[PDB]
Amino acid sequence: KKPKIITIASIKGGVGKSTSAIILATLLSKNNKVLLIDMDTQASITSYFYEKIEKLGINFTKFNIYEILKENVDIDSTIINVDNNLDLIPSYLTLHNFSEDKIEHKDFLLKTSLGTLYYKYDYIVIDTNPSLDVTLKNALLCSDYVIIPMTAEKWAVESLDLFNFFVRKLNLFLPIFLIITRFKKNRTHKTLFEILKTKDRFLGTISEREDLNNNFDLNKDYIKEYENILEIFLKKI
Amino acid sequence: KPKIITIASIKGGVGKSTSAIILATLLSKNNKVLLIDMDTQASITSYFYEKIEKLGINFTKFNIYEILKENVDIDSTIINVDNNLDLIPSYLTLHNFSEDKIEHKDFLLKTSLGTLYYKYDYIVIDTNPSLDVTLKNALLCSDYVIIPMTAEKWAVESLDLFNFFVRKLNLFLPIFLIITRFKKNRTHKTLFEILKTKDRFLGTISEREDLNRRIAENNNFDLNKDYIKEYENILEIFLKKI
Ligand SMILES: Nc1ncnc2c1ncn2[C@@H]1O[C@H](COP(=O)(O)OP(=O)(O)NP(=O)(O)O)[C@@H](O)[C@H]1O
Ligand SMILES: Nc1ncnc2c1ncn2[C@@H]1O[C@H](COP(=O)(O)OP(=O)(O)NP(=O)(O)O)[C@@H](O)[C@H]1O
Ligand SMILES: [Li+]
Ligand SMILES: [Li+]
Repeated sequence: KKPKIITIASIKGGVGKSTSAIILATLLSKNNKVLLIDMDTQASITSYFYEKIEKLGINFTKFNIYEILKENVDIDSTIINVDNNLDLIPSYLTLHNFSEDKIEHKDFLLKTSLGTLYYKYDYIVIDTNPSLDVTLKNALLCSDYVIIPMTAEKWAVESLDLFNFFVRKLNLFLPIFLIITRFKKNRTHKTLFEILKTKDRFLGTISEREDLNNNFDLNKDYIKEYENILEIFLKKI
Repeated sequence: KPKIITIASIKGGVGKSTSAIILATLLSKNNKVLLIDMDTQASITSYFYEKIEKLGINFTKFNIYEILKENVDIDSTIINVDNNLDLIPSYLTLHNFSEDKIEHKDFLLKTSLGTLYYKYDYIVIDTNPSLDVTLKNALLCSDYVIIPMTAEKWAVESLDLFNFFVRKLNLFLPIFLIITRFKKNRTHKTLFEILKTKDRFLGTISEREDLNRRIAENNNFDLNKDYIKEYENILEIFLKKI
């Protein structure tokens, strides 16, 4: 009946933000039509699907998220059927210029463009830069929910507070959910789990697994962890 | 004067911080060196965090962001982390810098370094993988740029995009190139053949398991194994070219 738009965000890189975006989107696509938007200048998601993009002959140096934001192409012509029930808007390195571009109403470009999107998805999942920048603002201003992958490091609580402060400044009342990634059984992960596990939007934990880098998934032990996380998330919204 | 080197790249995970640490450490053998951690990831800061904690530094008040906000003086943020090596630490509040509205925002680090009493032979600045106002602050007071590159797709295009960004700054900074995480395969040969002809190419760093382990979490001292020799060759070629 309406698209549910989930931003995956984290101010620290290497916390499984992009990995969680791919796997949650893929799990959702089992019974839903899902759109991935790769708004990360690293373009991790895009290059995970690059072999598929190549076999289809997509010209993503012309049709990508940055050119949507610059209003040079329409969003309809950028969408790539990369997997079962899964579409992608690819990222491209020119996106690096977005932060310095001078544009009117720059914060609302993604929201405006999504208002001109003919195709209809059950879920839209947005990967973001590990930064509190105008790109994150574009994702947040059209989102319904946020999922933040966290690791049990020093400044983990402080980093979550800084993100909360950034969303407040946007005058937004977004449910913000928490995942603990790279989970190991030791004191450092117990302290963060003990803090996080009390919060109503804590979804669960992902264990550090070597087997989980552009190969298909086989529903192993780490996929089950994401499956439990997704089930809890769906019960809370 | 101090010679001021920015380490930059627009792809993350290319050994940017690792190269900043190891080059600053090598230089510190015969020089007084200042490391400035201007990366919101704070990789350099948390590589030295055990030393910082033993000294009891309150770097949530004295850090690179509070310098840029003109809330603390640069002299009081400096931490002696190793032999002949000083550090200005990064702290997570630096994330707000990109959204702060400030006059002459591009020149805050340059102005700040003009008020620095201490005198260094070399200053080495670690940066975010981003074409943002933070990167501009580093470039506008640097003498040289070192870019670590990997054999990824679009690496040439990414270098062309970086050079265009430096050019728009009305800057004529010598830009040097390192190929990092080098493995023996076709993809790395293609980039090597492209880069090795360029005039400020410095050489290559091989991907090594023991170098991952020493900085990954062990926060370990270096032992001058084969990858340290690779960095030593890169530094010597660099020093002969400036
Ligand atoms: N639970 C995990 N188990 C094993 N490896 C992991 C796990 N989470 C992340 N990684 C690895 O961590 C690295 C970083 O990927 P990832 O963290 O997903 O990027 P990111 O944090 O989202 N930053 P970005 O790529 O800009 O979106 C990759 O090598 C992943 O394979
Ligand atoms: N040559 C190498 N051999 C082995 N591991 C490496 C090598 N270069 C980098 N790494 C590892 O790659 C990871 C990230 O390296 P890093 O120096 O942070 O790149 P960077 O992302 O460009 N700099 P930064 O963003 O500030 O952390 C670390 O775990 C390093 O140990
Ligand atoms: Li398909
Ligand atoms: Li489809």
